[PDB]
Amino acid sequence: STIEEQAKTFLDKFNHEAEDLFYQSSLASWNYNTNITEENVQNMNNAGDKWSAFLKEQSTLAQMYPLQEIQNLTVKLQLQALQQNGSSVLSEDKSKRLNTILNTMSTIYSTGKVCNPDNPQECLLLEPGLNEIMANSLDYNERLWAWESWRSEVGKQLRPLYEEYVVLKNEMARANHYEDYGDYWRGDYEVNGVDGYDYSRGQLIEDVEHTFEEIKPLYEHLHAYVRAKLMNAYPSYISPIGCLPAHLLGDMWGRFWTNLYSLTVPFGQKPNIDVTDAMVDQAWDAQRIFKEAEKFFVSVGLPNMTQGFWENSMLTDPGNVQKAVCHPTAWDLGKGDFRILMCTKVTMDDFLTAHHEMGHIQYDMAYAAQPFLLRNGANEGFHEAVGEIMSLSAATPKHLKSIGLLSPDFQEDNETEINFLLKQALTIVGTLPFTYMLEKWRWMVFKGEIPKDQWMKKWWEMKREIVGVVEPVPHDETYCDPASLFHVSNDYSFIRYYTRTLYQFQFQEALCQAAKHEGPLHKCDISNSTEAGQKLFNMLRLGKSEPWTLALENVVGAKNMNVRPLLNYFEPLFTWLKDQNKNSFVGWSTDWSPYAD
Amino acid sequence: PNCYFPLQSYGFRPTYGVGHQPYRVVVLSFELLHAPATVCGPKKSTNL
Ligand SMILES: *[C@@H]1O[C@H](CO)[C@@H](O)[C@H](O)[C@H]1NC(C)=O
Ligand SMILES: *[C@@H]1O[C@H](CO)[C@@H](O)[C@H](O)[C@H]1NC(C)=O
Ligand SMILES: *[C@@H]1O[C@H](CO)[C@@H](O)[C@H](O)[C@H]1NC(C)=O
Ligand SMILES: *[C@@H]1O[C@H](CO)[C@@H](O)[C@H](O)[C@H]1NC(C)=O
Ligand SMILES: [Cl-]
Ligand SMILES: [Zn+2]
Repeated sequence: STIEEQAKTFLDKFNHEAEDLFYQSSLASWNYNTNITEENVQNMNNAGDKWSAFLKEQSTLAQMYPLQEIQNLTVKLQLQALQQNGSSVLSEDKSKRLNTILNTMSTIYSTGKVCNPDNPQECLLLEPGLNEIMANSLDYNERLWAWESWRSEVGKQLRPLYEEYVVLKNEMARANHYEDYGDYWRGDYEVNGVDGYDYSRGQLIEDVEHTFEEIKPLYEHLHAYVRAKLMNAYPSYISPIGCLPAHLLGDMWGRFWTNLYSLTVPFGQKPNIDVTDAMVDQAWDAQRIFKEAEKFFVSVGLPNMTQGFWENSMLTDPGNVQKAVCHPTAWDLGKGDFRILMCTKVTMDDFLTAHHEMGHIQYDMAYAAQPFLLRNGANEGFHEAVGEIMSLSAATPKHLKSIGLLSPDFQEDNETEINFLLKQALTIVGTLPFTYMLEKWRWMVFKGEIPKDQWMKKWWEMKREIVGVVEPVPHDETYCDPASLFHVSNDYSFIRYYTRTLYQFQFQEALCQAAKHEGPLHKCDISNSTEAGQKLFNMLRLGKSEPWTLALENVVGAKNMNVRPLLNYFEPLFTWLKDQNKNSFVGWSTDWSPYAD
Repeated sequence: PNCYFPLQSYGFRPTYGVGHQPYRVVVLSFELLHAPATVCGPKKSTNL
């Protein structure tokens, strides 16, 4: 009689059919990615349009249920997540235009090539060379040439395509009752109908602005220190009060400052923690690394992995006969099947990456009992954060000493810990302003606050204002340099990394408080603490059937993002950095540019 | 649209989890009622 029970029955049938269909599709993906052939690609296409056709058919079948007449929250969220029609509500001609634009611009990003001005037949792709050209070579001219050539080759092509893409996304947003595509992407963090746990769409912007305001002292101190180090490095390129150049930041767009650790190491004579020598000395392999991760996870009370994972998953490079793409990825095929695929090498970085991947597996198996629509994290930002917190815990020298990878005679001191905190800051503190800047610029172009003819000017002005980076070569509006990034150029959100950075350290603080550990947080370990494991599981189990604020309170007791854990973590580095910065200017001047003399 | 075929399939493959593994089950049922008993276990003795 009522409509909620009809929706319940429809969801009951949808879960059963979609389980088998998604299992088939994901198994096809696993067999294609492990064994690169052409018939595997064909099976991928077959499963892909089969799954997409099932999705569109189910949406067009269940759209007729009005959301206003359901009281059970779980089925409400199920029907809300299913009822999102995506690009289908738009006209078919514009939908095909949008997908053609996506395909063309993705191909432009993936196959973009730049040739040196001395050999027309010698050209380099972005992946397997341009990154290295500027992430290993210290020459200013080569980095400048690579940056300029890449941007001039990609942005000029991608400018009108990105304009049409943005326009189509605005029509898409207004079609389904959102003001802008930025609002559509912000819609991930929305929950309604739960008292004491609601969240608005502008609340996210307000909170991220407040958090960035609270964090900016650390960024500016690190910026001053890095500028001083680069002054000691490159004496004739940057003003001691101006912004850093774009092509002197380590990676393609200045996303991470991990590369500059070698140039900006405070104490280059202290040894660095590397268990690769202990890796090769004890004849460790991939199976022993994953057993070590298994025992680390069982130490807190989490269950060990299933037999199928240790029987069928590929834990090593499949030789040279068969090629495979082995980026670290955790696969949830469904029906109780879990898999990992990554070319394992005997390195410490592969140890931490394996810990991260099995943390992903643990998170994914945590909500295996939840329905098909709800087998995902409370939002997008919990998966990778939970993966990274495990690597952070395992990177502690105390755990390595306990598991016998470092000799107990190793002497921990202030210098080594300062170096560790500085490299962690270069990896983490550097990316927060850039992610905030990029996502805010995307919001503000989507909302229409900026006319077309000054996108790049405003982009660079606000960058030299907040992120302290000034271009070495002046650029016109013919460029689409934002589309030079994988995330911008393939339709992904980017505030996810800032949210993850907040979440992972908030979780680390909460678990360390639950672990009864004394001292600095970087030394904190959570092993041999079943209380930490049960606290982790208490949020692991829900999935996303409940508001993300409730899931966050389940582990930390707070209903919103806060920046106290990050500053508490980096306080020793805070005081060391402010002690160093007494004789150096703090801040940056927006007027100075390398091209202006 | 609301009327479905009430039979499903037990998709079985040798790379499945133990909880989902295809266990084999047979149930044995007895009856303790007053009636001429035809079946019960054997027993043997020693030597003369
Ligand atoms: C990859 O597929 C080819 C084609 O059937 C097959 O010969 C080869 O054994 C496969 N590689 C495996 C199973 O590792
Ligand atoms: C919502 O539906 C689920 C699935 O049948 C049921 O277990 C649960 O009790 C329902 N909740 C309410 C409040 O009706
Ligand atoms: C799995 O964990 C249980 C509980 O700690 C342990 O008894 C068992 O030996 C483990 N199995 C393997 C294969 O490590
Ligand atoms: C954890 O407990 C085991 C069992 O006593 C012990 O061997 C190991 O050293 C402990 N590790 C830590 C880090 O406390
Ligand atoms: Cl950039
Ligand atoms: Zn991961």
